[PDB]
Amino acid sequence: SLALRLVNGGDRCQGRVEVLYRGSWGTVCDDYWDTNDANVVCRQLGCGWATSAPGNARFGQGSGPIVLDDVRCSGHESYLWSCPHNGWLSHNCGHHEDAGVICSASQ
Repeated sequence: SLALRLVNGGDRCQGRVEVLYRGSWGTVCDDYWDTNDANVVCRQLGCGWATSAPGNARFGQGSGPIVLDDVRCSGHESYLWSCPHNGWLSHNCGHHEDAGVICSASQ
């Protein structure tokens, strides 16, 4: 029921990262967003390994809440929200900072 998808990306394996928290799809700030974070996302979606982790709303801007920020994944986590971060709904971003991924399974 805590879910994740990629949107405005062209296939399911690349897009803006969004997370279903408490009935709402919300976004992820790009502040420490790297390919370790994007691997956790790609692995958790079954899209494999990450080819990049673009910041600056490269797949546009969400209009939900911003649900995660300062994500600092070791790389071995199952789910993005199990990584270290500043806690649910704690962020210092706007949606222009929304984080995205491209995965291997993207065409």
